[PDB]
Amino acid sequence: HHHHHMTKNYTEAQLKYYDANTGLCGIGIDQWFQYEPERNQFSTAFPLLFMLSELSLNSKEDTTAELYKNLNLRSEDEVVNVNQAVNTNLNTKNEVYQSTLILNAYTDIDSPFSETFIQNFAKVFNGTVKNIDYSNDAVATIRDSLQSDSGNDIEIALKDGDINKDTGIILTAYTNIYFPWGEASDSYRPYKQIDISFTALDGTQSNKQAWYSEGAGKYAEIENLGIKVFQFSLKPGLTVVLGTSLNDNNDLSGAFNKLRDPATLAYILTQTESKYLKLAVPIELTMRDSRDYIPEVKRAGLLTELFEKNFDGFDTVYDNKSGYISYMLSHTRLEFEQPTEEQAASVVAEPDFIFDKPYFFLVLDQFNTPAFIGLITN
Ligand code: NA
Repeated sequence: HHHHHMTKNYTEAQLKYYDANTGLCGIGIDQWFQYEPERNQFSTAFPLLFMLSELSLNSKEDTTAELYKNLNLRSEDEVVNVNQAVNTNLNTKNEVYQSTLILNAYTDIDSPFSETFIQNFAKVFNGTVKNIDYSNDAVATIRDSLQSDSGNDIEIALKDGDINKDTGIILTAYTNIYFPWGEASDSYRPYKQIDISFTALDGTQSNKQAWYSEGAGKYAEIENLGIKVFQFSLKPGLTVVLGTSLNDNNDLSGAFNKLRDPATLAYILTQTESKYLKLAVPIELTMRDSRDYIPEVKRAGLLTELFEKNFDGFDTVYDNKSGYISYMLSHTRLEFEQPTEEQAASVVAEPDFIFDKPYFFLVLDQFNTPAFIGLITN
Protein backbone atom coordinates (compact mmCIF):
# COMPACT_ATOMS: atom_id res chain seq x y z
CA HIS A 1 0.00 0.00 0.00
CA HIS A 2 1.35 3.36 -1.16
CA HIS A 3 0.29 6.69 -2.57
CA HIS A 4 2.48 6.90 -5.68
CA HIS A 5 0.18 5.15 -8.12
CA MET A 6 0.56 6.72 -11.55
CA THR A 7 -0.73 5.90 -14.96
CA LYS A 8 2.31 4.77 -16.99
CA ASN A 9 0.67 5.65 -20.35
CA TYR A 10 -0.69 9.12 -19.39
CA THR A 11 1.96 10.21 -16.89
CA GLU A 12 2.27 13.81 -18.10
CA ALA A 13 -1.54 14.13 -17.97
CA GLN A 14 -1.58 12.99 -14.32
CA LEU A 15 1.01 15.65 -13.50
CA LYS A 16 -1.12 18.22 -15.32
CA TYR A 17 -4.19 17.10 -13.37
CA TYR A 18 -2.28 17.75 -10.15
CA ASP A 19 -1.60 21.25 -11.52
CA ALA A 20 -5.36 21.71 -12.03
CA ASN A 21 -5.83 20.65 -8.38
CA THR A 22 -3.17 23.09 -7.21
CA GLY A 23 -4.75 25.95 -9.20
CA LEU A 24 -8.28 25.17 -7.98
CA CYS A 25 -7.04 25.32 -4.40
CA GLY A 26 -5.69 28.80 -5.25
CA ILE A 27 -8.99 29.95 -6.80
CA GLY A 28 -10.69 28.55 -3.72
CA ILE A 29 -8.75 30.54 -1.14
CA ASP A 30 -8.67 33.68 -3.32
CA GLN A 31 -12.49 33.52 -3.37
CA TRP A 32 -12.79 32.73 0.35
CA PHE A 33 -10.76 35.82 1.25
CA GLN A 34 -12.79 38.00 -1.14
CA TYR A 35 -16.33 36.77 -0.47
CA GLU A 36 -16.14 35.19 3.02
CA PRO A 37 -13.41 37.04 5.01
CA GLU A 38 -15.44 36.42 8.21
CA ARG A 39 -15.01 32.62 7.94
CA ASN A 40 -12.36 30.16 9.00
CA GLN A 41 -12.60 27.31 6.57
CA PHE A 42 -10.81 24.55 4.69
CA SER A 43 -11.46 22.30 1.75
CA THR A 44 -10.11 19.83 -0.81
CA ALA A 45 -10.48 20.13 -4.60
CA PHE A 46 -9.92 16.48 -5.46
CA PRO A 47 -13.57 15.51 -5.11
CA LEU A 48 -14.59 18.39 -7.44
CA LEU A 49 -12.03 17.23 -10.01
CA PHE A 50 -13.32 13.65 -9.70
CA MET A 51 -16.94 14.82 -10.18
CA LEU A 52 -16.10 16.94 -13.23
CA SER A 53 -14.00 14.03 -14.60
CA GLU A 54 -16.97 11.71 -14.28
CA LEU A 55 -19.18 14.20 -16.11
CA SER A 56 -16.54 14.50 -18.84
CA LEU A 57 -17.11 10.80 -19.72
CA ASN A 58 -20.81 11.41 -20.32
CA SER A 59 -21.08 14.81 -22.06
CA LYS A 60 -21.82 16.19 -25.51
CA GLU A 61 -18.91 17.63 -27.50
CA ASP A 62 -18.86 21.29 -26.36
CA THR A 63 -19.47 20.44 -22.72
CA THR A 64 -16.74 17.78 -22.85
CA ALA A 65 -14.30 20.37 -24.20
CA GLU A 66 -15.17 22.84 -21.43
CA LEU A 67 -14.77 20.12 -18.79
CA TYR A 68 -11.40 19.07 -20.25
CA LYS A 69 -10.17 22.71 -20.12
CA ASN A 70 -10.82 22.79 -16.36
CA LEU A 71 -9.32 19.37 -15.71
CA ASN A 72 -6.13 19.87 -17.74
CA LEU A 73 -7.03 16.53 -19.39
CA ARG A 74 -7.86 16.13 -23.04
CA SER A 75 -9.10 12.67 -23.85
CA GLU A 76 -11.18 9.83 -22.54
CA ASP A 77 -8.01 7.73 -22.12
CA GLU A 78 -6.50 10.47 -19.95
CA VAL A 79 -9.66 10.93 -17.87
CA VAL A 80 -10.05 7.18 -17.19
CA ASN A 81 -6.45 6.32 -16.53
CA VAL A 82 -5.40 9.40 -14.59
CA ASN A 83 -8.48 9.16 -12.36
CA GLN A 84 -8.08 5.44 -11.67
CA ALA A 85 -4.56 6.11 -10.37
CA VAL A 86 -5.41 9.21 -8.32
CA ASN A 87 -8.51 7.51 -6.91
CA THR A 88 -6.35 4.62 -5.72
CA ASN A 89 -4.00 7.03 -4.01
CA LEU A 90 -6.77 8.91 -2.28
CA ASN A 91 -8.19 5.59 -0.99
CA THR A 92 -5.00 4.09 0.38
CA LYS A 93 -4.23 3.70 4.06
CA ASN A 94 -0.78 2.90 5.33
CA GLU A 95 1.69 3.85 8.10
CA VAL A 96 2.57 7.08 6.24
CA TYR A 97 -0.95 8.48 6.08
CA GLN A 98 -4.53 7.32 5.56
CA SER A 99 -6.87 8.57 2.88
CA THR A 100 -10.48 7.78 1.95
CA LEU A 101 -12.44 9.54 -0.83
CA ILE A 102 -15.79 7.96 -1.68
CA LEU A 103 -18.25 9.14 -4.33
CA ASN A 104 -22.02 8.82 -4.74
CA ALA A 105 -24.49 10.02 -7.35
CA TYR A 106 -28.14 10.59 -6.43
CA THR A 107 -31.18 10.79 -8.70
CA ASP A 108 -34.94 10.62 -8.07
CA ILE A 109 -36.57 7.15 -7.93
CA ASP A 110 -38.39 7.85 -11.20
CA SER A 111 -35.31 9.08 -13.14
CA PRO A 112 -32.74 6.24 -13.14
CA PHE A 113 -29.28 6.91 -14.48
CA SER A 114 -28.15 5.42 -17.78
CA GLU A 115 -26.35 2.09 -17.52
CA THR A 116 -23.50 3.90 -19.37
CA PHE A 117 -23.09 6.33 -16.46
CA ILE A 118 -23.48 3.66 -13.78
CA GLN A 119 -20.76 1.57 -15.48
CA ASN A 120 -18.20 4.29 -16.06
CA PHE A 121 -18.69 5.79 -12.57
CA ALA A 122 -18.03 2.30 -11.13
CA LYS A 123 -15.13 1.60 -13.50
CA VAL A 124 -13.21 4.84 -13.01
CA PHE A 125 -14.09 5.74 -9.41
CA ASN A 126 -15.86 2.77 -7.80
CA GLY A 127 -18.67 5.37 -7.67
CA THR A 128 -22.09 4.08 -6.55
CA VAL A 129 -25.50 5.40 -7.55
CA LYS A 130 -28.49 5.77 -5.25
CA ASN A 131 -32.09 6.13 -6.28
CA ILE A 132 -34.02 8.08 -3.66
CA ASP A 133 -37.39 9.74 -3.31
CA TYR A 134 -36.87 13.46 -4.03
CA SER A 135 -40.34 14.05 -2.56
CA ASN A 136 -39.67 12.49 0.81
CA ASP A 137 -36.92 13.31 3.30
CA ALA A 138 -34.24 13.38 0.57
CA VAL A 139 -32.07 15.91 2.45
CA ALA A 140 -32.14 13.67 5.55
CA THR A 141 -31.41 10.57 3.39
CA ILE A 142 -28.32 12.27 2.02
CA ARG A 143 -27.26 13.75 5.40
CA ASP A 144 -27.65 10.38 7.09
CA SER A 145 -25.67 8.60 4.39
CA LEU A 146 -22.80 11.06 4.41
CA GLN A 147 -22.60 11.19 8.18
CA SER A 148 -22.97 7.44 8.67
CA ASP A 149 -20.60 6.37 5.87
CA SER A 150 -17.92 8.96 6.76
CA GLY A 151 -18.24 8.84 10.56
CA ASN A 152 -18.25 12.63 10.39
CA ASP A 153 -21.28 14.24 12.03
CA ILE A 154 -20.89 17.87 10.92
CA GLU A 155 -24.00 19.28 9.33
CA ILE A 156 -24.19 19.07 5.50
CA ALA A 157 -24.65 22.07 3.18
CA LEU A 158 -28.25 21.18 2.26
CA LYS A 159 -31.24 22.43 4.20
CA ASP A 160 -34.65 20.71 4.18
CA GLY A 161 -36.62 22.17 1.26
CA ASP A 162 -33.54 22.12 -0.98
CA ILE A 163 -34.70 18.95 -2.75
CA ASN A 164 -37.92 18.39 -4.66
CA LYS A 165 -39.10 16.57 -7.81
CA ASP A 166 -37.57 19.25 -10.07
CA THR A 167 -34.12 18.75 -8.48
CA GLY A 168 -31.59 17.18 -10.84
CA ILE A 169 -28.36 15.23 -10.36
CA ILE A 170 -26.77 15.30 -6.91
CA LEU A 171 -23.14 14.24 -6.57
CA THR A 172 -21.51 13.70 -3.19
CA ALA A 173 -18.09 12.88 -1.82
CA TYR A 174 -16.68 12.29 1.58
CA THR A 175 -12.95 12.59 2.24
CA ASN A 176 -11.30 11.41 5.50
CA ILE A 177 -7.57 11.89 5.81
CA TYR A 178 -5.38 11.18 8.84
CA PHE A 179 -1.75 12.31 9.09
CA PRO A 180 0.79 11.11 11.65
CA TRP A 181 3.80 13.32 12.40
CA GLY A 182 7.31 12.43 11.28
CA GLU A 183 9.25 10.02 13.47
CA ALA A 184 12.76 11.37 13.04
CA SER A 185 14.57 12.77 16.05
CA ASP A 186 13.99 16.30 14.70
CA SER A 187 10.62 15.87 13.02
CA TYR A 188 8.37 18.86 13.50
CA ARG A 189 5.50 18.08 15.90
CA PRO A 190 3.04 19.91 18.15
CA TYR A 191 3.92 19.50 21.83
CA LYS A 192 1.61 21.53 24.05
CA GLN A 193 -1.07 24.18 23.93
CA ILE A 194 -0.37 27.73 25.18
CA ASP A 195 -2.41 30.92 25.35
CA ILE A 196 -1.69 33.54 22.63
CA SER A 197 -3.13 36.96 21.79
CA PHE A 198 -4.79 36.96 18.39
CA THR A 199 -5.94 39.85 16.24
CA ALA A 200 -8.55 38.91 13.66
CA LEU A 201 -8.82 40.29 10.13
CA ASP A 202 -11.52 42.70 11.30
CA GLY A 203 -9.38 43.79 14.27
CA THR A 204 -11.11 41.70 16.95
CA GLN A 205 -8.65 41.02 19.77
CA SER A 206 -9.02 37.76 21.63
CA ASN A 207 -7.13 35.00 23.36
CA LYS A 208 -6.65 31.61 21.69
CA GLN A 209 -5.02 28.33 22.49
CA ALA A 210 -2.19 27.54 20.10
CA TRP A 211 -0.04 24.49 19.61
CA TYR A 212 3.55 25.18 20.60
CA SER A 213 5.37 23.12 17.99
CA GLU A 214 8.99 22.63 17.01
CA GLY A 215 11.35 20.71 14.79
CA ALA A 216 13.31 20.98 11.54
CA GLY A 217 11.60 22.95 8.80
CA LYS A 218 12.10 25.68 6.23
CA TYR A 219 11.32 29.36 6.11
CA ALA A 220 11.21 32.33 3.77
CA GLU A 221 10.04 35.93 3.57
CA ILE A 222 8.70 36.29 0.03
CA GLU A 223 8.38 39.98 -0.66
CA ASN A 224 6.75 39.71 -4.12
CA LEU A 225 3.92 37.65 -2.62
CA GLY A 226 3.67 39.76 0.54
CA ILE A 227 3.95 36.68 2.77
CA LYS A 228 6.23 34.75 5.05
CA VAL A 229 6.08 31.02 4.76
CA PHE A 230 6.95 28.17 7.15
CA GLN A 231 7.28 24.68 5.84
CA PHE A 232 7.82 21.28 7.40
CA SER A 233 7.54 17.59 6.59
CA LEU A 234 5.14 15.10 8.12
CA LYS A 235 6.20 11.54 7.32
CA PRO A 236 8.51 11.68 4.26
CA GLY A 237 6.75 12.85 1.11
CA LEU A 238 4.23 15.02 2.92
CA THR A 239 4.67 18.75 3.49
CA VAL A 240 2.71 21.38 5.36
CA VAL A 241 3.00 25.04 4.32
CA LEU A 242 1.85 27.79 6.68
CA GLY A 243 1.71 31.36 5.41
CA THR A 244 0.85 34.76 6.82
CA SER A 245 1.24 38.34 5.65
CA LEU A 246 4.45 40.25 6.03
CA ASN A 247 2.39 43.35 6.86
CA ASP A 248 0.11 43.71 9.94
CA ASN A 249 -2.50 44.91 7.40
CA ASN A 250 -3.11 41.27 6.27
CA ASP A 251 -2.64 42.14 2.61
CA LEU A 252 -3.06 38.57 1.43
CA SER A 253 -5.02 39.02 -1.79
CA GLY A 254 -1.96 39.19 -4.10
CA ALA A 255 -0.60 35.91 -2.69
CA PHE A 256 -4.00 34.22 -3.10
CA ASN A 257 -4.37 35.56 -6.65
CA LYS A 258 -0.90 34.24 -7.54
CA LEU A 259 -1.85 30.85 -6.01
CA ARG A 260 -4.39 30.47 -8.88
CA ASP A 261 -1.31 29.74 -11.02
CA PRO A 262 0.16 26.30 -10.07
CA ALA A 263 3.64 27.66 -10.66
CA THR A 264 3.37 29.77 -7.50
CA LEU A 265 3.38 26.83 -5.13
CA ALA A 266 6.40 25.27 -6.90
CA TYR A 267 8.16 28.64 -6.53
CA ILE A 268 7.29 28.88 -2.81
CA LEU A 269 8.65 25.35 -2.20
CA THR A 270 12.06 26.30 -3.52
CA GLN A 271 12.36 29.80 -1.98
CA THR A 272 12.25 28.44 1.55
CA GLU A 273 15.53 27.63 3.33
CA SER A 274 16.26 25.26 6.19
CA LYS A 275 15.52 26.66 9.64
CA TYR A 276 14.78 24.99 12.98
CA LEU A 277 11.19 26.04 13.66
CA LYS A 278 9.73 27.00 17.05
CA LEU A 279 6.13 28.11 16.44
CA ALA A 280 2.76 28.61 18.11
CA VAL A 281 -0.17 27.87 15.78
CA PRO A 282 -3.85 28.36 16.78
CA ILE A 283 -5.32 25.43 14.94
CA GLU A 284 -7.39 22.38 15.79
CA LEU A 285 -5.76 19.01 15.06
CA THR A 286 -9.13 17.62 13.92
CA MET A 287 -10.94 19.74 11.37
CA ARG A 288 -14.30 19.20 9.68
CA ASP A 289 -15.95 20.81 6.66
CA SER A 290 -19.07 20.16 4.62
CA ARG A 291 -19.94 22.26 1.58
CA ASP A 292 -21.62 22.42 -1.83
CA TYR A 293 -19.00 23.25 -4.47
CA ILE A 294 -21.48 24.79 -6.92
CA PRO A 295 -21.58 28.34 -5.48
CA GLU A 296 -17.77 28.44 -5.63
CA VAL A 297 -17.63 27.04 -9.17
CA LYS A 298 -20.16 29.75 -10.17
CA ARG A 299 -18.06 32.47 -8.46
CA ALA A 300 -15.13 31.32 -10.57
CA GLY A 301 -17.26 31.77 -13.74
CA LEU A 302 -16.85 28.12 -14.70
CA LEU A 303 -19.26 25.64 -16.29
CA THR A 304 -22.25 27.82 -15.39
CA GLU A 305 -24.66 26.17 -17.89
CA LEU A 306 -24.38 22.79 -16.10
CA PHE A 307 -26.32 24.15 -13.09
CA GLU A 308 -29.35 25.48 -15.00
CA LYS A 309 -32.52 23.41 -15.07
CA ASN A 310 -32.65 23.67 -18.87
CA PHE A 311 -29.11 22.35 -19.47
CA ASP A 312 -28.86 20.07 -22.48
CA GLY A 313 -25.14 19.24 -22.57
CA PHE A 314 -24.98 15.76 -21.03
CA ASP A 315 -25.19 12.78 -23.38
CA THR A 316 -25.11 9.55 -21.38
CA VAL A 317 -25.84 10.53 -17.78
CA TYR A 318 -29.48 9.66 -18.56
CA ASP A 319 -30.91 7.71 -21.51
CA ASN A 320 -33.95 9.99 -21.97
CA LYS A 321 -32.63 13.50 -21.18
CA SER A 322 -29.50 15.54 -20.51
CA GLY A 323 -30.06 16.24 -16.83
CA TYR A 324 -28.41 19.09 -14.92
CA ILE A 325 -26.38 19.36 -11.74
CA SER A 326 -28.21 20.52 -8.58
CA TYR A 327 -25.70 19.97 -5.77
CA MET A 328 -22.09 18.85 -5.51
CA LEU A 329 -21.47 17.99 -1.85
CA SER A 330 -18.07 17.47 -0.27
CA HIS A 331 -17.91 16.26 3.34
CA THR A 332 -14.45 16.32 4.87
CA ARG A 333 -12.54 15.26 8.03
CA LEU A 334 -8.86 16.14 8.36
CA GLU A 335 -7.06 14.69 11.38
CA PHE A 336 -3.49 15.08 12.68
CA GLU A 337 -1.97 12.79 15.30
CA GLN A 338 -2.40 14.10 18.88
CA PRO A 339 0.76 14.68 20.99
CA THR A 340 1.32 12.84 24.29
CA GLU A 341 1.93 14.24 27.78
CA GLU A 342 5.42 12.67 27.69
CA GLN A 343 6.23 14.53 24.47
CA ALA A 344 5.02 17.83 26.02
CA ALA A 345 7.54 17.53 28.85
CA SER A 346 10.47 17.18 26.40
CA VAL A 347 10.47 20.82 25.11
CA VAL A 348 10.36 24.34 26.53
CA ALA A 349 7.52 26.33 24.90
CA GLU A 350 9.48 29.36 23.67
CA PRO A 351 8.21 30.11 20.20
CA ASP A 352 10.26 32.22 17.81
CA PHE A 353 7.11 33.02 15.89
CA ILE A 354 3.42 33.15 16.86
CA PHE A 355 0.60 33.01 14.35
CA ASP A 356 -1.23 35.87 16.03
CA LYS A 357 -3.14 37.10 13.01
CA PRO A 358 -4.83 35.67 9.88
CA TYR A 359 -2.92 32.86 8.21
CA PHE A 360 -3.40 30.00 5.76
CA PHE A 361 -2.24 26.42 5.37
CA LEU A 362 -1.72 23.86 2.62
CA VAL A 363 -1.10 20.17 3.21
CA LEU A 364 0.76 18.57 0.23
CA ASP A 365 1.38 15.01 -0.81
CA GLN A 366 4.45 13.61 -2.58
CA PHE A 367 3.33 15.18 -5.84
CA ASN A 368 3.56 18.57 -4.17
CA THR A 369 -0.12 19.29 -4.75
CA PRO A 370 -2.52 20.23 -1.91
CA ALA A 371 -4.72 17.58 -0.41
CA PHE A 372 -6.23 20.50 1.55
CA ILE A 373 -6.08 24.28 1.76
CA GLY A 374 -7.37 26.34 4.70
CA LEU A 375 -7.78 29.95 5.78
CA ILE A 376 -7.97 31.25 9.36
CA THR A 377 -9.11 34.87 9.66
CA ASN A 378 -10.56 34.96 13.18
NA1 NA B 1 15.09 26.18 -0.97
